[PDB]
Amino acid sequence: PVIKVRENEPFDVALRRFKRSCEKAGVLAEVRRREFYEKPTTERKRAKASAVKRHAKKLARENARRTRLY
Amino acid sequence: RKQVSDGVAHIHASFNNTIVTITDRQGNALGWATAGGSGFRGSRKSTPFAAQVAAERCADAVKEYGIKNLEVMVKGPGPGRESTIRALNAAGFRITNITDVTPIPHNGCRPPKKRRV
Amino acid sequence: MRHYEIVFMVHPDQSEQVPGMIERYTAAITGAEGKIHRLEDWGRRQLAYPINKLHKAHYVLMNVEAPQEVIDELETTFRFNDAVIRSMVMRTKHAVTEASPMVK
Amino acid sequence: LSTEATAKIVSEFGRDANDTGSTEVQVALLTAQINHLQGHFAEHKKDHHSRRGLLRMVSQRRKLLDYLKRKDVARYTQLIERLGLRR
Amino acid sequence: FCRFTAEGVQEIDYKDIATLKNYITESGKIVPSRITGTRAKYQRQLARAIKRARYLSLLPYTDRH
Amino acid sequence: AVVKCKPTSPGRRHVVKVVNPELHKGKPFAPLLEKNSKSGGRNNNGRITTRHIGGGHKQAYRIVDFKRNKDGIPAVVERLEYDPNRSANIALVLYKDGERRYILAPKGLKAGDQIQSGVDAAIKPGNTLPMRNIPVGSTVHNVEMKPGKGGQLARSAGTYVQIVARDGAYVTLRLRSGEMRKVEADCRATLGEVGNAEHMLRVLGKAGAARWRGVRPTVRGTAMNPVDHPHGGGEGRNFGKHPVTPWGVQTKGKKTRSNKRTDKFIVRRRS
RNA sequence: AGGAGGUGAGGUUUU
RNA sequence: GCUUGAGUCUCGUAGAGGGGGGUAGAAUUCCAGGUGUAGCGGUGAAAUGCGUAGAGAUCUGGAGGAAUACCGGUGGCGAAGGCGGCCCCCUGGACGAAGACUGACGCUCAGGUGCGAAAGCGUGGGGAGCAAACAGGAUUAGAUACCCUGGUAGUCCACGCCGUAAACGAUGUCGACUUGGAGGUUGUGCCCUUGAGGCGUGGCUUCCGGAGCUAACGCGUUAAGUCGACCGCCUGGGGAGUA
Ligand SMILES: [Mg+2]
Ligand SMILES: [Mg+2]
Ligand SMILES: [Mg+2]
Ligand SMILES: [Mg+2]
Ligand SMILES: [Mg+2]
Ligand SMILES: [Mg+2]
Ligand SMILES: [Mg+2]
Ligand SMILES: [Mg+2]
Ligand SMILES: [Mg+2]
Ligand SMILES: [Mg+2]
Ligand SMILES: [Mg+2]
Ligand SMILES: [Mg+2]
Ligand SMILES: [Mg+2]
Ligand SMILES: [Mg+2]
Ligand SMILES: [Mg+2]
Ligand SMILES: [Mg+2]
Ligand SMILES: [Mg+2]
Ligand SMILES: [Mg+2]
Ligand SMILES: [Mg+2]
Ligand SMILES: [Mg+2]
Ligand SMILES: [Mg+2]
Ligand SMILES: [Mg+2]
Ligand SMILES: [Mg+2]
Ligand SMILES: [Mg+2]
Ligand SMILES: [Mg+2]
Ligand SMILES: [Mg+2]
Ligand SMILES: [Mg+2]
Ligand SMILES: [Mg+2]
Ligand SMILES: [Mg+2]
Repeated sequence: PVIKVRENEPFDVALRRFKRSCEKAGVLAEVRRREFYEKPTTERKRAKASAVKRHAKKLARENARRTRLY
Repeated sequence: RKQVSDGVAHIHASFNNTIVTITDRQGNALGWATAGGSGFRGSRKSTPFAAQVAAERCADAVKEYGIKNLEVMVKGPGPGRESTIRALNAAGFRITNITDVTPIPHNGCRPPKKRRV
Repeated sequence: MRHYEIVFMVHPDQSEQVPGMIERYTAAITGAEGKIHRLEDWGRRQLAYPINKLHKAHYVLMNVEAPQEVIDELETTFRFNDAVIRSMVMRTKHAVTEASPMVK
Repeated sequence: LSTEATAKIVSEFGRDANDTGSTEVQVALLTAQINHLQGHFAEHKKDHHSRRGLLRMVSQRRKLLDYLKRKDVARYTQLIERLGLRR
Repeated sequence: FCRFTAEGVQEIDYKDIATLKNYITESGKIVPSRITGTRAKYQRQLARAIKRARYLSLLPYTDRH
Repeated sequence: AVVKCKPTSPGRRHVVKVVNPELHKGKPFAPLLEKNSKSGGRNNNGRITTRHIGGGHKQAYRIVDFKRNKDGIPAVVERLEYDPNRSANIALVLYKDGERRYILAPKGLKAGDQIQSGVDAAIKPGNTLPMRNIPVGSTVHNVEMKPGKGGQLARSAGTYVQIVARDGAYVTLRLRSGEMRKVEADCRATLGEVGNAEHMLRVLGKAGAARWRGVRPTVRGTAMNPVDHPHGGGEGRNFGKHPVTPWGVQTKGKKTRSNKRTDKFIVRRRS
């Protein structure tokens, strides 16, 4: 993420662009993952749990719009 | 005592400390500072305020070299990642480049086990 | 026979012997009764990442209909030669003679 | 197996060189494949994933030979004599 | 919103840097198919060609070097 | 090739042999044969200098070309033979002109293979050429410390030396003991490892197989008397002193190297 | 409403 | 005697399928050096530990081991176990449209044979990181644990041995039938493809649910529904999968 400032470019804009580029690249997530060791056992369980939670939440959000509460 | 204008600021941050090193472009370090050495110790050195105080102290230590334009190379997931750069900018330096050099291996070596707190 | 594609890099300082390398390789292929369907020299171009403390190298691409043994022999020759930095060979399903998208 | 080799085996063992489904043709093809893989399994001794296919071919050839022996012994004897088999 | 399906291409060549730079990012990584709308059949070939290009130094691995 | 024997009698239960069917079951080359008489550890003064040496079996010295100075002329291997004078085996090699010689047998060598010496030779096992043309990272044997003197390094049954670096006129090596050394780049070195790499798996099973090679029994110091050895003395078993060789020098960890003209060549000591 | 980054007495028994 | 089961061949498809041999990069570690000084690291807080013998920080060069960040997705392959950088050689299997051929050659299987996660054993190497055992520092009434500092066997390679797992879909194999809806992946047949479009036909796979079944949970065209063939297993909990 090589961020180079331009002529007459402010500092806050450059800092925010650098932060956004780092967040899009996703290095904090990688370093937090590599701080500990995740077993293949755990990785598969976490991935499956996240996928099923995502599918269930999207289905609930889509199907909860057909009934009112007021 | 040597005069160099184009400088580099290496930042080594972590969850417990933050070290700032002012050097030249060839790697020869000119000055350094750390939050743990800058008064704060224990849980007070993990705050970004300690990181900015260390950055200010490092700037005051390297001011003798006469550095005007500075680039920044940050490495480490720490809260001081922004505070150090803000302090460097407020210290009158000119930030000409910002880069992240955080090492992320390609699944090379096994990391240490997980903590069961 | 079996279609192969070979792309190999060479040092910029040894860019005056690329024709000799090509002549020797095609002579060996013709002696082995192979066929050449495409031959290009991309030139002394820049690299993406430095290799052995340099930034420019000259690339050569060649599509061959050579048999199996001569491909391994050419691999050994490339490995022994210090002028060539690296080489990649790939078994292609069908020979192609359309110009490379970078010869332009 | 090579298409040319399969065509040669079909021409040698079949009648019209196009049936390519007779018991003798199938047994000859399986035997040729087994004999070609003999040299492959004499070096790669840790290739059970491909040795299972060889075992399947052996079982298929044994079943075909049993069917041929039960139907027409005269053809079975000639086939085993030509292929060099023992049973 | 795929593009190779519309183009009706059969294979992918690692020498098309002009289009590999679009599918790779500034950091040098390959973007997922969910951002570009790409089909998996062509995404696998794209990754296989990008790896060979990185080996041949046509494309970089990261922005560090 | 490694075969265990049957326990038909006490003395074969733990015997393991290395049987090589590719050797020559015949007689060696008489023009290359010569006499080699045993001494028994005694020098010109007749006193024992190296202990545990004496007896054994009568042997003959098969001369072997350690220089490989027949540059340019190719040659063909004929047969492998067993050499009692060294752990490894020998290969008989006939040149195109008609000269026959004995060379050390590499790992990948058989009766009928072709070898070629000289600088112009190709990179295949058994070939000899100066290290200036040998690439980096290769494994060699019969390494020469000085050009033209003859191979001295990695002459055992299964040893090899890696070529790690080559700066100027010197080449950096990694020996079988893990030590690094600088050698003149003009020194020739045979390519590949050596043949009998399974020689270390052999065991003897009895004192007879050890005395057949000329190794006399070894007596420990504790069983001796204080006059004979410093460890002697004691009503029972007593070793209340630091281990020491019979001539006063300590052996457990004490260095015995006092050479200063080769420290320039030595880069890193073995660990 | 979607995606990404963390995140809890540090321990403290029996009836 | 027959082709509808099964099987064979011509043409292609995708796949971390298996074995062997090479190569590339990121990163950790160590070594030799250059700049430079009082701390580094770690915890809830500390300490042991590493440091003025110049550490930690930053740059260059080199040494060697292991695994291949993104892509990567309840995505793919394999009988299961299980398989992820790239290239070469050998090889197994599955599927798809057209065709050609044998004419039940079919299913299951006691015993038997083979494969068989990780850990463990022997022989010979290698050993970067992590880490049982082990030592120290902490917490605690005590802590032979949870935390931290180091670290051996091991983890890796080659040949063999053991043949055990929550080896799980807690669901034996093959076959025929019975309303559906959302997708994913991999092929093919057509229609102005008239730009990523519409229709139909196959294989595998994810989820929700109808009749029906079930003690209920739930299964539900990939059944735990409607039926046939074969094999294996259970007959109260402990003792014990032990003597
Ligand atoms: Mg830790
Ligand atoms: Mg004589
Ligand atoms: Mg003598
Ligand atoms: Mg002795
Ligand atoms: Mg002797
Ligand atoms: Mg002894
Ligand atoms: Mg006396
Ligand atoms: Mg004495
Ligand atoms: Mg007495
Ligand atoms: Mg006593
Ligand atoms: Mg005593
Ligand atoms: Mg009590
Ligand atoms: Mg594979
Ligand atoms: Mg295949
Ligand atoms: Mg059984
Ligand atoms: Mg194991
Ligand atoms: Mg072991
Ligand atoms: Mg520990
Ligand atoms: Mg303790
Ligand atoms: Mg069991
Ligand atoms: Mg499961
Ligand atoms: Mg069970
Ligand atoms: Mg069965
Ligand atoms: Mg069924
Ligand atoms: Mg499957
Ligand atoms: Mg359901
Ligand atoms: Mg039931
Ligand atoms: Mg009972
Ligand atoms: Mg028992």
